[PDB]
Amino acid sequence: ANQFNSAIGKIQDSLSSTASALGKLQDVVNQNAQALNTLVKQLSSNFGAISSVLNDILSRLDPPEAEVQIDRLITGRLQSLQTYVTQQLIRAAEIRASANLAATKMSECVLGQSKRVDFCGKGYHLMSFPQSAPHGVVFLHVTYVPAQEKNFTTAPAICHDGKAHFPREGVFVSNGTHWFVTQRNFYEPQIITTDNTFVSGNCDVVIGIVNNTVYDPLQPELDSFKEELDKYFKNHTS
Amino acid sequence: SMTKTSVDCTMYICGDSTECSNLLLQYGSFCTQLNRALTGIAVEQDKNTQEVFAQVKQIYKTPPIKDFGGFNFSQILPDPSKPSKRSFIEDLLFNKVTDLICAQKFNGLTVLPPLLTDEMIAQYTSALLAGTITSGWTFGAGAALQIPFAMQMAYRFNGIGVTQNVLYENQKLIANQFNSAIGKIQDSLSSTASALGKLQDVVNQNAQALNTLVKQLSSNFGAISSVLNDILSRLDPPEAEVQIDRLITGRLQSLQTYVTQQLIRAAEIRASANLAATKMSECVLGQSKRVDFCGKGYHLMSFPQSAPHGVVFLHVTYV
Amino acid sequence: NVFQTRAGCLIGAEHVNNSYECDIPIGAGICASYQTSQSIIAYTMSLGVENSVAYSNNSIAIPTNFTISVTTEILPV
Repeated sequence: ANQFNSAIGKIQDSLSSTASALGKLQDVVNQNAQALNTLVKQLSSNFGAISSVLNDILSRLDPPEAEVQIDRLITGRLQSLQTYVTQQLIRAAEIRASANLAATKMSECVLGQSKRVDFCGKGYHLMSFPQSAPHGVVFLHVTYVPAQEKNFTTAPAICHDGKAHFPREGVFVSNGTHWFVTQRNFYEPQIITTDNTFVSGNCDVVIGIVNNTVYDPLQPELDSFKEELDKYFKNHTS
Repeated sequence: SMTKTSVDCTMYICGDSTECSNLLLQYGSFCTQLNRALTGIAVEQDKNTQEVFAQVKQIYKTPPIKDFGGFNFSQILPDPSKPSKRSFIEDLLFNKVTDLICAQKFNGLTVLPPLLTDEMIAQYTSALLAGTITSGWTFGAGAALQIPFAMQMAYRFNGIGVTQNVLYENQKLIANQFNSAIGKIQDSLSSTASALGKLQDVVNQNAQALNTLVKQLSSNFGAISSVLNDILSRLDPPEAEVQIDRLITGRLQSLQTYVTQQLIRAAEIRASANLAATKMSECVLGQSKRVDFCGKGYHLMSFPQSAPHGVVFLHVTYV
Repeated sequence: NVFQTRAGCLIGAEHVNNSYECDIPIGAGICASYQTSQSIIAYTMSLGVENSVAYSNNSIAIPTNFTISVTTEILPV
């Protein structure tokens, strides 16, 4: 509760203090702004003609000489407009590619649970929060990252009765005395039992196997009740 | 990544001409749109290396005492004895990929050097190799956690549905199968040099584009002569402005054609860079269960390798 | 303040042998940053903090603590 609530509070401090984190969206507006500004500025160029005003060309030069000068601006402004359309078609492939990438993150990170590595962001993905943004979308990704670790002594297998024992879930750890079974993502010390391990192969086929005593949870329960069976039939013979 | 190129409108169209420079000002800002387009390409080509080659911010190294369980990584690991850091596999990767640059710089075509040099690319690769061998999948999703390499393949088998008991019994068999498979890489790259043609086509398309861009200057484009000194020193000033205008209109369309062609190729190189960057996290850093993504079979671990203007992926799968 | 490199002659910047995290890139591995009486310095880019993880047969690291991190990603639509 203190980890999540404090992390959301840092988002308001990051967006207010740093205004360049949204620059990904500002580049889209600035790109279209420079495209519209340049497209208009091409109207004031003469394009190798006498003047850039077609009203002055018709009102001055003769009709035979006007059609040549007016055609210079029509051809020039046509190529200038094709350049704008060509840039818009190229920028369209960029904005649609990011839209398809964002559409995939909406389904996998937000709607469901995505097991992909670093697709929903660094760390093990947990839950994603979509947010509204101008001409875009903002993703809030909650992830699970480990903090502190401690060096442990492990073993590939535990040798007890002569048959190799392998962990069902987790790995073996030791503090230098007792061997425990813990998960890889979190440390949860547990006594080695027949329910947490399975018997496969023998002790001779494992490289680095160590000897230990595997605690059978059924052993003391049956033996204590077996003593009740021995003492009961003891009265049968007495 | 692709070769960074920069072309100036003044020196390409008409050089050493004052009268032609004033004729260029009549067509407006076209230089600005053509220069910022080629400049934007060189910036995006450097961003592809930061999203692919650069992954973890920490540098990982290999331990001096190496017991891998029978595997020999000397092929994928770099050689410290060389003056530049590279591995035995990267030796064939760089040598099989092919002055032309100096001749193109004489006509006004500037080739910008990349921001990320070749020595730093191999260090990013060596950092990802040393981490995967030691930390396994831990350093990508968080802090680096030391794990025995024999325990790493045990989890990679349990992820694809194989009980880890197969690893301990077949450890001697897997050691021979893996070392023989890595040995086939050096034999395949040395004997067959066409497997890298995917990267050679990128250089060939750039060489054909830069050379054709220069060869358009020798054409007269319907004018008297392609040489500026021929028209200016012969025809009258009013007659010369008409012939030079034919040279400007033709050389401008050839320049806009090259810029438009490079912007299209810039979208193709970013599509392959995003596909490669996706394989960096899922196949290399972590373990992806996707089918026919990290390669045929059940994916186990991926070893990245440095290559000129690209990257080589070595995938280990269970078949 | 005269320094030459593969990116060409660079004037107005001081050369530093140390490697830090810069801001304004240059090229060919050489970068630029504003650092300390402060001026512009040029030096080879740093590749990050070197972290050497120990490796052994019986050694393993199991995390005893965890944290919840929240990241923000802005994708244009």
